[PDB]
Amino acid sequence: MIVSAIAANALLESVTKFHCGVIYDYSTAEYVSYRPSDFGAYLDALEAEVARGGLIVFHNGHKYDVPALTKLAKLQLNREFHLPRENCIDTLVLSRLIHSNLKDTDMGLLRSGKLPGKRFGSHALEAWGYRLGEMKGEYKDDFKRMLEEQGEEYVDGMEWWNFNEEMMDYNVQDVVVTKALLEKLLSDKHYFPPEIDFTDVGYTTFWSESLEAVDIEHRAAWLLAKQERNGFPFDTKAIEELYVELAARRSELLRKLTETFGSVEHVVFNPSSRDHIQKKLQEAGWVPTKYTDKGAPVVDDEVLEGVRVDDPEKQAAIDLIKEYLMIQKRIGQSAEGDKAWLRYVAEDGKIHGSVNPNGAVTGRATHAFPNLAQIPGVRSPYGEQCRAAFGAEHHLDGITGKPWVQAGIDASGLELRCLAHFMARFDNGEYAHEILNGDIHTKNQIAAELPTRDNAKTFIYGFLYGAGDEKIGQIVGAGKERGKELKKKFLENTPAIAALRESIQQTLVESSQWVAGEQQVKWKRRWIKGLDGRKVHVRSPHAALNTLLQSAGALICKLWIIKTEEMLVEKGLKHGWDGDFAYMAWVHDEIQVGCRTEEIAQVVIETAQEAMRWVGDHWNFRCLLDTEGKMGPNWAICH
Amino acid sequence: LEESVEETAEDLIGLHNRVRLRQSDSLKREIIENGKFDQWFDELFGNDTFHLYDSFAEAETDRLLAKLAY
Repeated sequence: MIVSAIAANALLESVTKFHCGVIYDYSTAEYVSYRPSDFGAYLDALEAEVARGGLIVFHNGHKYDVPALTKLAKLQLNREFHLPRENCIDTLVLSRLIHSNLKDTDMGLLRSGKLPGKRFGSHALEAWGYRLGEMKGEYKDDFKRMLEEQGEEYVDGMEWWNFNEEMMDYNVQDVVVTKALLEKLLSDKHYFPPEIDFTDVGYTTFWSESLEAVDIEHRAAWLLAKQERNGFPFDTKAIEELYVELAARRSELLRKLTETFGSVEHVVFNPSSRDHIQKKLQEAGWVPTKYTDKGAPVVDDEVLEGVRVDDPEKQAAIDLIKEYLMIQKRIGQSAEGDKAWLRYVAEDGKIHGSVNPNGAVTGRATHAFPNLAQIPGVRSPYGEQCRAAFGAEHHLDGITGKPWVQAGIDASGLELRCLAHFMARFDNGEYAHEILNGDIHTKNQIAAELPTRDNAKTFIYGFLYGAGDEKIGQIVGAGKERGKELKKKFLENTPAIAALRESIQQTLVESSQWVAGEQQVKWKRRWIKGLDGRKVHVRSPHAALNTLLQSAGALICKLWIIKTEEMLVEKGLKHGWDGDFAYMAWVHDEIQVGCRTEEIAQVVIETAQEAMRWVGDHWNFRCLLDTEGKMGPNWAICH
Repeated sequence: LEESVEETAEDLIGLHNRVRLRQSDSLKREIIENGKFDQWFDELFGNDTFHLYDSFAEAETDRLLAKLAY
């Protein structure tokens, strides 16, 4: 096993030259420094560890270093350099896996003055250097301040434009923290058994003697990084053709929304910022019902629908304000935002939405710049146009010239089937078969005694995730009276659910106690074992069920999207826009895959189902898992 | 006679390590391909004491006693 870290000129988008890199070998126990002319020998040293069957240690390498060394080897040395997924490890991913609960713990470390406040939550190398006491100095701050005082300002990352002997030394600095962070993660025996020294083993042994989550996470981070580089094809013109129709609607409404009113001070107010609707409704005679913790009256979509005033003009204007705020939201996400979609469209015509894998307590990843996991759906206004802008048809084939086709496959009722799995231990697969028998929402309706099946649908998820008795009662238009009795009745007709909280409470935990209206829910065990065996720190026993199921559901999907692509590669298909298919977006339980021909998409749909059954078989799931696929051009059709 | 030599060994292997390598199906594929199979195997049969019969193709009486005597 070898440990390394590199230095380039810029980020993955416009990286052109390799500066330096250091490789510490655990067999030689000595560092090796490389320089911009030693780039060729650097690639050889990594291949040697691949030839021996060892491992290559990078921090943020699965997302940056390894694909950059793939990109840099093509334009500088004109050689193909690709590190296999099996013999490369990313400490950054392990950090997000092993120590998802650390800050948290860092509160005392933050109070200590040992850990910078700007690195409060970062799994980055610099954030870890102070934690290990190996930070002798940061190259990010020792350059910026030198730009102010020693002449000539700067804008965004210029400390990498060219090599310097201080960079060569801070490249070493990045390596020794990477080594020490690796050993800090290998010393956690919940994932890495003590009987095996993972610092001196082959790649075949490393994955197998480690916890299953360790293997998945490196497969997951590698896969999702490909999706980011795959990107989501984007019809720029279409969103532009909407900003015109919305800004005109905003401008025409803005003109009309100054026709009803009517305002050391001046006056110009328009529908935005809490001092707007609050200032006019308190002139149309509106008495606020629900307030907030700061004192200000609640002005959300809920209360606005019920705002009734004696003034017909003011009343009819409410619906005009309702439209305005919604117009700004779509505009503020697709055009008028700091993270607007139009700003992230690269030169290829695709949006490369980033994704932080299991760097999210339990399961589903986090998406940003832009958040691909909050594009308005087809059921919301103007969402049909929005979802249509994210489609494989917006990327023509680099060869045939044909518009690619999109395949949308989701996990059918993943949440309740995960629930059926943990409660099949007490009812002997009763609830699990009710899923297969169909209409589980009909049975939950009878079990909880609800008037409509839709009332059962909104009940089962809220109840499972720790909802009050008021909120449950508000489903049928009541309060905690009907709420308490609705939940207690559901528990009596579904014994297994209550018995599930026995096995969980008998795992074991502590005991709780109420003191005069304060929830003092303590606990002894604040970590649930997952399906892959990882620690899921969860929260208080007040809910926890939601975390257990969502951990189950999202970890299933992680293996699901991994096994599908492995089978697609196994079946012979090629991943990448120069191949046959490309992962575009992963949303909780659904994924969007670009496909060169409709025929390829059909195999994808079948393959996705085959992987979902293999996952269910692998972990011996007590309930049956299934998926449904939809073929089409864009996202509005595949969902 | 009613099971291949690998199946009787399979029972012996699990039996030695106080486990059942016939019901835990995820664990079967895991511990074998990881390096715990080779560990137990040398731990058990390494003394060159265990001998089995391999056929399942209906042995004859004096096509068994000959081998049993062997």
